[PDB]
Amino acid sequence: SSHEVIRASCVSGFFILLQQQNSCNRVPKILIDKVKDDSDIVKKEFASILGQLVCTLHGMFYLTSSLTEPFSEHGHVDLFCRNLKATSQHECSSSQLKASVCKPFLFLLKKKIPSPVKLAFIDNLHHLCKHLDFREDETDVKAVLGTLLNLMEDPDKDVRVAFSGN
Amino acid sequence: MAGTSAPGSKRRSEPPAPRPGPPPGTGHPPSKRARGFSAAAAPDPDDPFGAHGDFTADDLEELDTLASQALSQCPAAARDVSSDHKVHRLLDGMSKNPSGKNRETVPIKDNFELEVLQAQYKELKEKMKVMEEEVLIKNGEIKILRDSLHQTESVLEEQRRSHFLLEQEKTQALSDKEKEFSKKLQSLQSELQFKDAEMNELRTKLQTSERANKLAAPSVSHVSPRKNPSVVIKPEACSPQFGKTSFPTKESFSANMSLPHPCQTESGYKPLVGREDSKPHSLRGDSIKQEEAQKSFVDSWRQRSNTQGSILINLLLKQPLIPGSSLSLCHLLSSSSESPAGTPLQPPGFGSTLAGMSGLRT
Amino acid sequence: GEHGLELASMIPALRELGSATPEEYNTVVQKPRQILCQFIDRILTDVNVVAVELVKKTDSQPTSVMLLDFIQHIMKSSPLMFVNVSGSHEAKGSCIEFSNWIITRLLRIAATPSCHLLHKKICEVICSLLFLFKSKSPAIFGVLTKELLQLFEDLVYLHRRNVMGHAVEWPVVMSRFLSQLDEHMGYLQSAPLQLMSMQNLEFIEVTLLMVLTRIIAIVFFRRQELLLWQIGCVLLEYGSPKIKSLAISFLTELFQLGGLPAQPASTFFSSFLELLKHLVEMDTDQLKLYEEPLSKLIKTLFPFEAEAYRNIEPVYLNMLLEKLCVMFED
Repeated sequence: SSHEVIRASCVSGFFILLQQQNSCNRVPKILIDKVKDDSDIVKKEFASILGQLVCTLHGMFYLTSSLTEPFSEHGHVDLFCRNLKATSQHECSSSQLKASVCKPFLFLLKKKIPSPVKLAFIDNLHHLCKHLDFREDETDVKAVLGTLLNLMEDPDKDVRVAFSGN
Repeated sequence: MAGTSAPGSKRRSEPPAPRPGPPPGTGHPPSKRARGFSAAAAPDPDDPFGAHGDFTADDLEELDTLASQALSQCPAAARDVSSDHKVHRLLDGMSKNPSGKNRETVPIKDNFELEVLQAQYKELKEKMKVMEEEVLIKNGEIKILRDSLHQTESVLEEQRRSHFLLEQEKTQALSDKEKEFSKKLQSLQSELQFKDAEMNELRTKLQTSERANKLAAPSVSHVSPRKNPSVVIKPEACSPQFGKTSFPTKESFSANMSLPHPCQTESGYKPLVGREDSKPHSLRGDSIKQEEAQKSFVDSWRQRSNTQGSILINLLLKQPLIPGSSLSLCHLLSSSSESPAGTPLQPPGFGSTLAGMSGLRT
Repeated sequence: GEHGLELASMIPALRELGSATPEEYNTVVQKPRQILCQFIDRILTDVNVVAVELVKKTDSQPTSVMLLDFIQHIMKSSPLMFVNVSGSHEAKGSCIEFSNWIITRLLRIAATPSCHLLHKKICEVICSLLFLFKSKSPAIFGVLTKELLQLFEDLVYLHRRNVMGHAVEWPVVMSRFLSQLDEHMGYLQSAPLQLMSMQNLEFIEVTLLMVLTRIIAIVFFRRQELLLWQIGCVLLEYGSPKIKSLAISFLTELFQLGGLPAQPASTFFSSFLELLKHLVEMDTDQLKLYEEPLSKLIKTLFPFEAEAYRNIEPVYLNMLLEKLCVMFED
């Protein structure tokens, strides 16, 4: 954590020093950061991967090009799926879903919040579950709990919850 | 005891060396066609028993390839095409004797490869009359290694499609895929024989390619492209070759649909979808290797196959509607575009298929 | 207009083909052909149906016929124009039938090279064969050829290239050297045709006692051919040519008289000899009886040992084969 968080922020600094150049260069480093698995903070490095895989949807030209490949690298990291590979990263991944949900007050709640019901589900499609609405439901219920649900996080959840289920 | 029958294997190779000293005789092989007629003396005499015997040359040993080696000696020089006919009586007689060795008890497997060596060496009509003989005598209810020899029968017809107008390809257009539905099947070499059967599907042209294929075979081949990595293993260069043959075989409809576009295609985009991702299962995996210098050529092969897949990347997008996907193959298409923009920069190659794929993946 | 400028600018190129003494004028017409390479990158590609498919492509074939006409000796613009000719219909995602016609254009010369066994003359038609040698680079640049040889393309004309290796002058052999090695670089294991042409190349290379540029290009082809030397071929054709190399092993003083690349290719052949040793053997004393002549050839290089050491390293590689064959079992 004195090195990887100093390197993931450096990867964020590589993401800061990015039009797409280091975003192409650290894409090789992020896909090979998955090779640095099998550690106690490897689930945190997978969290450092999956948040970068959540941030792989941000640039969405060469990083979303790396995203499903990183999800395949997460699948390469998935020798056998685990509950910490299922659950403890998920609210941390939903924390990244709670990151952009702070500035999610645009007039596209039928579109962008349904895209938030899709881009989160695309990461769940990167997780590739069949009950990916309902299997993520109790975690999202824990995540909408972790959301303040003052004015903007609530209806963005509940209408997407009305999208994913009844 | 001084030595076992490995000394006879040391003698059969020495008999093949006697066949090789016969192959070290000279040019054009009318005398060896007469030795093929002297083989036809034996080859007519095998089924002349028709009782508990075999073709004694094939029943002599297994590794002794004098049936090929004398035919290799018969490949001395072309004088003229009756050498490519004299062993035809040696061909179909032992083939009917191998057909009289039906169900392949313990010695009838090795016959068809000797026949394939007879098919590959020299047949003017010595394959075509053999194809006229095999039209009257063929049984295809095959097994594991027998799938390879059935592809050796498929190896014959494209080799028999050579002469001037191919002279029996329309007759081979009768010999169609009606028995070829036995894929999703035996192992990697048989899948390479299925890729050879796909090389036979990269053959039997517009006389029958607009009839037999219909884009439901390539989807069954897209199931085979799934099967080749999954229904067996140890196909590291083999499925790579099977893709490289499919790189020829998918491009075998290049001038066909770009003549009048008949093509019988029902599912014209299903096979191109999963195979291009299955390309990225090796080529983006080779772009995960991402080396510049080739290993020796196995890196250079799949990359040229990726350069062949670069044409295949330009292929479906130039006619059909790209990015009309449903699954995460479109998400893998960006990873294929990640494999593209890597390999496009890494090409230093033909700029036509480069810039087209630069607009196809993007 | 597009057909009419093709009836004007290619006619202006026919006015440029009216004078072939270029001096940067037909090269400016090659710069206009480079502009026509931009124009073939601009238009006259992926056009209407069979009439229009036969309209401008035959006119481009008529441009290719005039490109076939201006062979001697301007190979610089001709190889350049062949590149745009490769770039003509390739991006159209079509007209591979026109390439199959261009294959039949190449297959027309196959009968002509077969006719060269009966009667041949005309160094300008050998320059048209050298224009066809520029088409050999274009056949190397065809690149759907392994997709085309599934329909029995230039895999066939590899034998015509072997027939171009039959009628093989020091221009024509080096023409035969590259594209066959390029077709060897495409794939291997044709149906026993060129293994006959291999000893017809290899032993006749010892017969060719001059024309070092042909010899260097053959060693460049042997750089691919010793790379093509492998254990996935005809199970008996290899050992005979290996014995033919062992026959050639009695005379490698000309292989040293040829300065370096032939001796390097002979070292590559010695590397291929160890690669034949790296394969299975199935001929116990016959390998060793070939090896005793090879050890004599090793002693022959040890006899004239004043310059060579990679051959001695190939002999050390042969010693590495000999140490493998020294006492490995007991």
